[PDB]
Amino acid sequence: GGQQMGRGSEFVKPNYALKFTLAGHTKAVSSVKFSPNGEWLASSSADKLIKIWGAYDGKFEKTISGHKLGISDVAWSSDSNLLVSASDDKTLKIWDVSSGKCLKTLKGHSNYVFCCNFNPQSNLIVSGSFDESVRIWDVKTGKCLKTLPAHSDPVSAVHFNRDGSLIVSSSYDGLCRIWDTASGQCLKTLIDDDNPPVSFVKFSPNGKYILAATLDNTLKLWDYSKGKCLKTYTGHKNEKYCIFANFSVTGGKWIVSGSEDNLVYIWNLQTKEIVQKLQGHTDVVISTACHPTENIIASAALENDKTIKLFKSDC
Repeated sequence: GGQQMGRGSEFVKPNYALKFTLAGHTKAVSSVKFSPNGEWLASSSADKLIKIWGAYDGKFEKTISGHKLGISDVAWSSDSNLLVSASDDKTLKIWDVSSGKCLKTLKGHSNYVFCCNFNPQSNLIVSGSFDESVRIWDVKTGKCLKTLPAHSDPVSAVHFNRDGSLIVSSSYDGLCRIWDTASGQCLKTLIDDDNPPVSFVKFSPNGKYILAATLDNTLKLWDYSKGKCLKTYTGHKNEKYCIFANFSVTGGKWIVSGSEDNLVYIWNLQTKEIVQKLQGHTDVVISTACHPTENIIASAALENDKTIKLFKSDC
């Protein structure tokens, strides 16, 4: 399963190993994200809370509370100063991480908010809801700028591209769609062979590819421009949950994903071979994230487990 890097690194394989277990959520963990400055990890959970943890030492930092119901997702602003969280209470909240205070409550979704992201500039927030819409929000004012009639089933993920000009969304309706941020126009619908639920979607770091999870135990890498599936990653278990997937780019080039058999799966991006399965969790691994500058994976698991874990690799 080795990958070619430079001279003397012809067969690179990651060696992720567990360094810290982060306990404190009292229900299912739903989402973990590293802040872009690499200092912190935020976690959101069904217990209504967000927790901030040190990214390198896993030291508990603070609890941020105020949502009336479970939280499905959380995301950092580009300057690591703010958080947005998506909740079952039908709102998003924008948070000052330093103070722990709720800056804004974004109201307009008429059903659970399931997924969120800031644009790279961080003047906008994108959200996906059980209400089947994608909304675009002004961070400074709290206004809903746009409501996109995006899908015909709950919206599972939303993500901006590298320059903020495009939004990708995914849904149980079997579609992955790409929206023009400025116009709200649907630019592309990507769908393959079959029509399995699309459980996760995100742009690659350069914004030229889209990684999509489908609930038939498959991850795919798509060329966005050409509308074509380029790689298929299989082996893991994913038939039920909206699991987060990642591009790992700090060392070797990997795809990293949680999985319903309690493992983190890591694949060689080029050859599609499985290169690592990470043990330690005792329930579905619902979330994974990849540190922005170090080879660090954060994982998180569902209600039977309740833990976040940090693993580190030499590549």
